[PDB]
Amino acid sequence: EKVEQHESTLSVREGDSAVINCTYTDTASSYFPWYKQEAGKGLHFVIDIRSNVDRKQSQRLIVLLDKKAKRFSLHITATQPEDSAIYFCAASPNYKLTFGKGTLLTVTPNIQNPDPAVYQLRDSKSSDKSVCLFTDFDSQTNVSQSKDSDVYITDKCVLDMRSMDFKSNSAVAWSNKSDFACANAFNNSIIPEDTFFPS
Amino acid sequence: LLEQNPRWRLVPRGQAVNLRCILKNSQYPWMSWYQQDLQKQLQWLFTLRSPGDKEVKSLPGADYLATRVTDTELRLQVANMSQGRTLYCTCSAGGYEQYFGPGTRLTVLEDLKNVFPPEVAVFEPSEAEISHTQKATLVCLATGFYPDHVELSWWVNGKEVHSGVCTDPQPLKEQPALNDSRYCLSSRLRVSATFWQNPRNHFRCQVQFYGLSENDEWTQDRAKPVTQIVSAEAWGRA
Repeated sequence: EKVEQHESTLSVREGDSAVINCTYTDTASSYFPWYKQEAGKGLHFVIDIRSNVDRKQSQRLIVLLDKKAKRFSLHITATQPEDSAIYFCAASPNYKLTFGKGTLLTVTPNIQNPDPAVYQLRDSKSSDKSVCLFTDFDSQTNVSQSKDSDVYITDKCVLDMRSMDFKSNSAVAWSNKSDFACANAFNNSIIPEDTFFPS
Repeated sequence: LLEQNPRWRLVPRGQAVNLRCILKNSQYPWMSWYQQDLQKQLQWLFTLRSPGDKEVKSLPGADYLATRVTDTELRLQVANMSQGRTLYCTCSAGGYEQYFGPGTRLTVLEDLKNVFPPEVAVFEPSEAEISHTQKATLVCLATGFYPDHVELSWWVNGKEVHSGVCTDPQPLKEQPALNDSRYCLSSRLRVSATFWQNPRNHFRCQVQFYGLSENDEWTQDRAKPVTQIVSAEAWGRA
């Protein structure tokens, strides 16, 4: 038995729909569960389907099974960023689970009022050292990790100020060098044109 | 439901390691081991029902001996680890649904010589950002640590906060070329500018590092890079 999981990485905008597609080889297989793994955490059960049934729905989740074609799929309506995780499909007849390689699902949040900006931040004791912070940018902006191995750049990351109901993207950069300041930091990344660069 | 100890472990080449999994509810007597490799692929190892059952099995690259000692305890010995991995204990009733425990993470090092704890620094909100957005972002930088076993958290006036926080999901390598490169991780806490501007408000990022124990030998002049917390702080300014 091998279980194939077709999509490896899956990036989708908040609110839109997603699918993951799996196939299995061993016709004895009759139980097909799905598990998710939020980064740096354990595996949590999501939903399952058995051999009697073709379609099962639970809240925003739907699973399909076609036994004849030996394929099955997870459908997520109205993705939220909380859905971001690695999803795994599995199959079971030896009553063990055979697992697919996983699909990384990223749900990028919809930034209501973009305000792209690159700010400089000082050490609380002291000063320089300092760090450059790219923030408030739109989800469709992509941050690239620089072509100079002596300057460090984080990937984008989403935070949620739960009240007042506000989400924001952020990336951090820093070096130890002469020739590095915030004006030049995210050169190498597209970056909007209206990015605020203060003094 | 299911406890596994330890939750983490350092393993130099040569050392074996023992893992325990205690079942906390007798309705799910069927207990199993699954490995999850560094590429995230899960693979079943064993399922042991009765006390006294033991089995052996070899995968690339780790060798496993598993033993169901009691009706509620399952043990696993892991030896000859080339590549690191994570080990999940599962339990089940009639084998159908499988509940996965919290897992034990194993990292493998050639040398103990290259373990280091993190240095931690907090960077205070830009004034520009406070004027422009009426919001304040603290950044926390944990640098120079190895292996990548840190848990970063933010503490505001002595209580832990989750709102406003985002930590990098992946640490980045300081010298990406090297095989045993020390790591670095950033995190951000974002608050209202009014809250940052109260100087009675105290901020700390805390980095739990996981490193050597009493049982690990240590030969070098610098301090033994033991399991420890490293913190950094900042105060509100008006």
